[PDB]
Parts: sequence; structure tokens; C-alpha cells
Amino acid sequence: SNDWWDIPYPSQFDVKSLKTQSFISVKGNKFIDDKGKTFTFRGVNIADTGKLLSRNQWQKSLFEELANNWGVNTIRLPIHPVSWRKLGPDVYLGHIDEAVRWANDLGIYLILDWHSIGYLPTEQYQHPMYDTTIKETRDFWRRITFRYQNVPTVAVYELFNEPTTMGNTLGERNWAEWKTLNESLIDMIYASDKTVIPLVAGFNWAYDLSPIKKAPIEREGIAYAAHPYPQKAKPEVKNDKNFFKLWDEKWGFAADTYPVIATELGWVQPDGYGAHIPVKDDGSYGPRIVKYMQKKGVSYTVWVFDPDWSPTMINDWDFTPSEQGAFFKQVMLEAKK
Amino acid sequence: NDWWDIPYPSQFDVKSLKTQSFISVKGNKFIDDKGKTFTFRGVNIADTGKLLSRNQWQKSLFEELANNWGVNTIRLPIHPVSWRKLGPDVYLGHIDEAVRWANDLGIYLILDWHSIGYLPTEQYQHPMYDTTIKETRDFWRRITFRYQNVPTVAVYELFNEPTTMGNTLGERNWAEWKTLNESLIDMIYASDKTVIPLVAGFNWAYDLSPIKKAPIEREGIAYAAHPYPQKAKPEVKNDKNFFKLWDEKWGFAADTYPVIATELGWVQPDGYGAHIPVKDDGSYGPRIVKYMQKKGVSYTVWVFDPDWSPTMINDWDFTPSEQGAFFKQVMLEAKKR
Amino acid sequence: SNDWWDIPYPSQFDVKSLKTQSFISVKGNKFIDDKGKTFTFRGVNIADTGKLLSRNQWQKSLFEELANNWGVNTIRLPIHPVSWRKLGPDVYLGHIDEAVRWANDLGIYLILDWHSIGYLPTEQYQHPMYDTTIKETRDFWRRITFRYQNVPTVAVYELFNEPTTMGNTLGERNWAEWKTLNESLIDMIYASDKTVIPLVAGFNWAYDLSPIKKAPIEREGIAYAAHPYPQKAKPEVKNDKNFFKLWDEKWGFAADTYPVIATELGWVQPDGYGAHIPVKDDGSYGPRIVKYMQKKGVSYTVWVFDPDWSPTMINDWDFTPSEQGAFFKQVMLEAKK
Ligand SMILES: [Cl-]
Ligand SMILES: [Cl-]
Ligand SMILES: [Cl-]
Ligand SMILES: [Cl-]
Ligand SMILES: [Cl-]
Ligand SMILES: [Cl-]
Ligand SMILES: [Cl-]
Ligand SMILES: [Cl-]
Ligand SMILES: [Cl-]
Ligand SMILES: [Mg+2]
Ligand SMILES: [Mg+2]
Ligand SMILES: [Mg+2]
Repeated sequence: SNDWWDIPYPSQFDVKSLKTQSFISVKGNKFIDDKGKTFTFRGVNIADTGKLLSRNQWQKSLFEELANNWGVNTIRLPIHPVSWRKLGPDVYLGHIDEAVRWANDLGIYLILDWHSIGYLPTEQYQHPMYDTTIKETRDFWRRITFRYQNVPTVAVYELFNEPTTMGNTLGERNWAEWKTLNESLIDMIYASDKTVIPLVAGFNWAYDLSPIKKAPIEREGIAYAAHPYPQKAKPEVKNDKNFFKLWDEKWGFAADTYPVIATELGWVQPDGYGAHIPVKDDGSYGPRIVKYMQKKGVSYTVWVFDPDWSPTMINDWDFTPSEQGAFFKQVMLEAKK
Repeated sequence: NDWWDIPYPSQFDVKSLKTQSFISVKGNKFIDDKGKTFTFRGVNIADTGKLLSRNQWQKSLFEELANNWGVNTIRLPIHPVSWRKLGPDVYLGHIDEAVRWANDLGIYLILDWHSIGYLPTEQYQHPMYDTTIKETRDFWRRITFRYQNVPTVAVYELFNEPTTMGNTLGERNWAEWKTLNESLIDMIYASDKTVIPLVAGFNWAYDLSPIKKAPIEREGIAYAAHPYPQKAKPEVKNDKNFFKLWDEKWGFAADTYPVIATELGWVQPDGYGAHIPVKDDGSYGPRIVKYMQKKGVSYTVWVFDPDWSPTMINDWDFTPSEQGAFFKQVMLEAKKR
Repeated sequence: SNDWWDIPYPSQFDVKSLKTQSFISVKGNKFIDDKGKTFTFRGVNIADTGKLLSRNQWQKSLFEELANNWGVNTIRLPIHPVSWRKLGPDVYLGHIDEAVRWANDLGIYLILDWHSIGYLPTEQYQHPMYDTTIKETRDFWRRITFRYQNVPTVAVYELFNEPTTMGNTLGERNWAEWKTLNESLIDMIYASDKTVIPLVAGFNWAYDLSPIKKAPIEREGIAYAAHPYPQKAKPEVKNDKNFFKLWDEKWGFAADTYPVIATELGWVQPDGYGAHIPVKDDGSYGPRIVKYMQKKGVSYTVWVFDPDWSPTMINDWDFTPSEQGAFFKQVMLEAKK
């Protein structure tokens, strides 16, 4: 332990431990499985692994509930940098391994999300739980890509959850700089595993993809994230037509050319639990965003399947559904059928 | 252990203050918000942590200075090692005290990120000054948010003393340093446009000459100068020869921009803590005062502390040193017409 | 102890503690001593200081064995970043001081090697024992250069042991970027001590110098490293001619214009102790690499005079020679006489 020269080199996840499972890949503007069928990610976020462990809720039964009773085919894991450091990489990766085995057994997929909020080029963030560096972010993806080489269960590497400069208080937002840094991460990933799908985000908290109309990331096999929460678009008159136009302008257009995953979406009533901008809505957003995504073939993972973090999909750890939880549960179950 | 419950930060309560004029930049001068030309005239005190450690961080210190030494400004040299040691939350809690004390006395603060070295390569004169670009940005992000709309906090002195120590710390490069200052100013102005950023040149904040051809391309800023006695080295020591050399390296700036000499002072060559560049027989005192008075230059003498040299006081009963007695009389006279 | 303002400024090695010793310098494509005679470094690596200390093998008797019985005029010290942090700079430098005194007393020289493996520009590495940052690497060279100013015993500063991107998994290898960074380090070093010899490495684990044909480091007085282990070149037919041609193309050509030190080389049988790519050979490599270097006037330090780290030169701490150890011992003893 004091003999640092005898610390072992890292090992890769044992692919023989898994049951057969299709790889998902990008083909044009769609995801497809390795049988050639169009595939749509449909599922939920759960909380950070460390948060779940802290209350003894990191267990296979959580994934079983979701796969069997909520219609999901995907779970997004929002890996918070502060938690990565607190558990440490070795321990955190040991718990991701569990998630891989649990998901594989149920035939569902994982999105691994490096869950920071802020501006990576200046290393300034919305809150210290998101604090990271370029060096730590690169090392996270280097470790992940090596460990989960050739693992179909781990489908998407979501490089940096929510880019934002908070009105340029964190730095001067610059698309060219952000594009170049994403390309750099993708190059490190693809040097280690070409079968994984990188997921890239725009500014305004992963809401604004409009820069990619003329400056998309110059790499193959990638998809784009979107976080179309209810109050991100602000039409004077609230109806389907006006939201659809604003969504089209900022993010929806991307689905015409590339696959898109709405890796966060959801709402709570303005006087409901943990209500805050931009997630406040009277509920009309639910049918509206689902209709929009269904029309464009957009994939999604609702935020969040947790009783503490808001907007919640459940009210307690017996999985009593919240308003949005009841709504999306029915949507996902119907889509699965 | 629940990192997700760590609170978001709060802003200083502007209602806690009595009415106080804002200071702003207009052309080559500072003005108050009544439109009258304003000159910062005061002293440095030691780092907050040093003062706390000996029970000298107290309102009575500010009272002594305002009532008995003629000051209208105190410069707080916030040393990065001390920022880390107390931690941001605690250190900011103490800056809050200084704000309330200064406001009650009608005096102003210069907040100085007190490092010595070359930020672009993150190499420094001594570990007490050790920082990074990331930490420096974060300091200014936190400060600007917390003291938004606070008139008492007048000046944000971005980086005390740039130097490469004969290029041992890096290759001095004005373009690179200019760009980094512009980056910090942008972050600050995104959060509070009413504050005055203060920018320094090389040779330990002595050499402003690069701004003749390449000034910082932002409005509402001022430039620092640290014209210690031995920075200029004329063969023949007299007013004329020092004035010429001063003019060439820093004084010329005051023709176009406001300048604050945020450090100046001397001790006898055989006096307490004597070191280059602060050694002088005393003829410097009248000389630098005459020079600044002719150019309208603002200043804060280094240092109102009995341990750090050159001292203005010999003990915590405020027994004046040689330079202390001299500047005390100058400031008292300037305060009354 | 809590008073950070009283932490001392650093001191320099006391040159009066040394006996008279020639300085080595660069002249054209050769090293010369300060008598003007062509000089060739010929010796060995030993293990990291912390590893040796841990087993009570950091002792003058080690250097005595090598100088008196193995024909060496040089020892390379591979200072591992993790060990630098574990001992701490002050303590590690105190032990380098011992090595300086021991080497000086024996009339031999030291190569100080910042022993990392990976890609410094992205701060990604082969293993955590090598983990560093640009900031830490600069600080290492800043401290070293100041401390060993005007010390002839310390001849070479090997800036970064083994540049590699491990098939671009660590970053996109880019010569211009790496060149520029080495130039930056050299400038900081030369600002502090112009008498030292910087040693610069290429990609593919310090094997590929070919980028210097067009784009050499644009500074005077430097030498280039090479690590020509047996399996770095892979000719279909294994003989002198074919290895010489491949070696010429990738690194040997450099010796026509600049001095070269092969700061690692060696082999073990493919079924021998700690055998791994690229150090496996049947033994024919020994005479071959020696003949090649002798023809080109190339300097060298064999890896490694340690019984634990492979390929070993000794089987135990009584200095029983391994196969390669017996071979190089005879070569060095003959070259010395
Ligand atoms: Cl499905
Ligand atoms: Cl933004
Ligand atoms: Cl709100
Ligand atoms: Cl300088
Ligand atoms: Cl001195
Ligand atoms: Cl006044
Ligand atoms: Cl010799
Ligand atoms: Cl390489
Ligand atoms: Cl091997
Ligand atoms: Mg995979
Ligand atoms: Mg203010
Ligand atoms: Mg030397």
C-alpha cells in the first residue's frame, strides 16, 4: 500500500459475465440495434450511486421495479464529480459494475452521465457538487472507456451533463472552444472503444443545440442531448404550436439529422414538492413534450426516479407515483407494449 | 456527508449598510456618485487570518485608521494560502465584518487577490501566494456575487504583483497577461458592472509601459502601480531623475487612466525588516508624495502592521514608525482641504 | 507552524561541500568536459529514492559499488511524481543532496529524470505513479534548477521520461504542442542556470525522435533522449543491418546533429524475470545495441540496477549480476579502461 510501485494496473469488466444483449449504434439520424431494428431509449434517471448507497437503496430491486413495472428500457446514471471523489474511482467503478450486471440481466441499457453543470473550459460551475477539471473529466472518460470496452449494456457516454456559463458569469461561452473540447474527449474514447455512443450537449443548460446547424461536432456515430424542461421556452401564448416552433428552433431540428436523447425532462406543479424554475408547469407540458418527441422519434430519460431530488417521479421508496411519475409510467408502459 | 444538501451561496445584505457613495471611473479620474473627483488615500493592513490569529481583527483597527490617520481607504491583501486555510465561507464572513466597519466609518475597501508571480504558468514567488487560474477565477466569481451593489467595496485588484522573477517562473508575455485580465474583467462585469477592476503590469506591478501600445480593452478600469524606492535606479538620486524614470514606467498611465499606487513605502537600510526594494534614507517620502500629488494618483501605503515590513507602526498601540509618522501627517493634511 | 507568512524561502545546495569536478556541456553533436575532451555518459538507472529508502538501500555504498566495480560514470535517478509527493519536495530534495555528495566524491555524474510516462499536455498518464500536471512539472524544474545551480555533478535535466499517448487513448499526440512545452521548460531552466543540459524526448515512449528532423527544439545546448529497447523496432529478418536501418530512421539519425543519451535500454529473456514487451530478447540485442551506439558515439544508462524492477541488472542486493547485468558490466569496465 505504501509500495506505490506495486499498485496494480487496472482491469476491464468481464464481458463473459453478461448474458447476450444487442449493441445499440447510430445510423444516420436514428439509433438501431444490432438486428437492424430502430431503437428508442425510453426510461428514467435515478440518483447518484453514492446518494442511493447512503440510504441502502442501491440495489437490483430498484432496476427490477423500473424494468418490470414502469416500462423502461434505459436508466441514466448521473455520476456527480463530488461523489466520484468521495467514493473514489475504484469503489465507484465497482458499483457501476453492479449496475451493468443488473441492467444486463433485465435486458435494459445504461447512459453514463458525467453530471456537472457549468463551463468546463474555465473549470467554473453552478455548485461545488459539480466541481471538476478538464484533467479529471478526461481521466473519468479514460477509465470508463477502458473498463467497459465491448459491453453492450453501457450504451451512451454523456460527456458533460449541462453546459452553461450562467449569463457569462462562469466564463465567456464560446461554441468553437466547446466543440473542440468535446472532439478531444471523443478522440480519447474512440481510441479505446469505437462501439460506444458519445452524447454531446449545447449551451443554456443543454437546451440550445442551434450552434450545430453550422458547426456540428466533426465526428461520426454521436448523438446530441437536450434538456427541454417546461420553462426553457417562453412563448407569450402557451399552446402546442408555439412551443413546437420554439423547440424546433433550439433543439428539435437536430433530430432531422442526428439521433437526440432528451436526457432530462419533467415537471412539478408550481406549488408542488421542490418546485423551481425551469420545471414548474400545470401539467399540460406532459402530453405536449411526449407528442413532440413521438413525432420526431426522440429518445428520453425523465428526471428523476427519486423521492428527494425534484422534480420527483415517486413520493417515497415504495414507488408511490407523483403526478409526472404516473403520467410517464403510463406513457412508457404503452410504448413498450 | 450529504453533499446534495450543501446550500447555494447568499449575497451580502445591502440593507445592513448606511448610505454611501459609489466610486466610479470617468476618464483618467475616479469620481463619487455626486460627481466630485475622488482620490483613494489609505493603507494596507495584513491578511485577515494573520490579524485574527493575534486577536487584532476588530472594528477598533478601522476606527484608529479613519479617526486618527486620515484614511479613506483600506486595502485587504487576501493571501491565497489564507483563503484556503480559513476556507472561502469563513473568510467571506470576515470580509463581511470589514464591509460593515468600513461603511459605518464612511471609508472604502480595495479587495486584493494577493499573489506574487506569473498566473499564466501558475508559478509563484512563495507558497503563501500559490494559486491557479481556476482558483483565481473562483475567488472573483464568489466575491463579485457576494458584494453585488455594495458601494463600500470599491476596487477589485485582480492579481497583486505580476512577475516572472527574471523569467524563472515563465516567459513574461504581455498579450497573454492582457487576455487573462480581460477574461477576469468579463466574469466580473457579467455579475456586477459597478465595481472597478484594477490591473497590474510586470516587474512586481511596477511596469505599466506595455499599455502605451496594448492597453486592456475594457472600460471602467484603473491601473495599479507599486513604486517602491528602489524600483527606479537613477545614477544620480534627485527629484528630476526619479520623476523621469517613474514617468516612463508607470506615471504616464495617469494621463489617460486612473492609477492607484496600491503599495508604496520605505524603511531605513538598517531598519526593521529592511530588504530590496524598500530601502531608503527617507528622501523618497516627500518625493513620491509630490509626484503623486502632481499627477492626481491614488495610494495605499504598505503596511499598517507591526510585523510585516516596511511597517507604519512599531506595535499594536500604533506607535508610528518613520514612514508611518510621515504618511500619517500627509493623509491628515490631505483629508482637511 | 500555523504562521504561513514565516515559512522560509528556499536555499541553494552548498557548492563548497563538493570536491573539484568537471562540468559537462554540449558542443555540436557531442558532450564535452570542461577540459575540452569528448565525453560519453555511461552508466545505469537505479530505482526511485523512496523505493530504495523503504528497504534501507539508499546508501553511499550503492554508488561505491557502481563506480568501483561496474565501470559507471553516470547514474540516472528516476524521480517518480507519486514519490515526490509522498516524501514531499523538501525531504526528497534532501535525499537528492546526498546523491550529489556521493556522486561528487566518486567523480561520477547524475541525470535527474522527471520520471512520468504519458502525455503531459493533457495530463493523462500510463499509471497513477506517474501522475503529474504541467504546474507540478514546472515547479519541479523550478525547484531543482534553483537548488543545484553551479553544481557540476548534476549534469542533465531529463524533462519528461517517456512521452506517449498509448495509441491516442491519452490524448492526440501533437509534436508542435510537445515541442513548445519543452521549449517553455527549457526557458525557465536557462533563466536560472545556463550550465545544465536539458534532455528532450520524443513520442512512442521516448523512442521516436523523427519529428526533430524538421522541427527540433529551437534552443541551444540540449541533447535528446532515446529508449531503444529490443522490441521497439520490428524487422522481419533480425540482424545487425536491419535493426541499424530502423534505429537510424527513428532515433539514431539524431546523433549526427545533437548529442543523444539512451537513458533506458536493456533486455531480459522472454521466459526470464519480469519479462514483458518491449524488453524481451534472446540476448543478441546486447552486442548489437552496443556496437550501434559505439559507432555513433551515443551515451547510455542501462535500465535498471535494481533486483525488483525489470529488466534487472542484478538478482539481489549483494549485486549478483543478471544476464544483461553481466554483459553491460563487462562493456562498461572495458570502456572505462
Ligand atoms: Cl424497447
Ligand atoms: Cl450558457
Ligand atoms: Cl424558482
Ligand atoms: Cl516580470
Ligand atoms: Cl535585500
Ligand atoms: Cl476624502
Ligand atoms: Cl569517463
Ligand atoms: Cl505516442
Ligand atoms: Cl507482455
Ligand atoms: Mg458499450
Ligand atoms: Mg462595490
Ligand atoms: Mg549542474
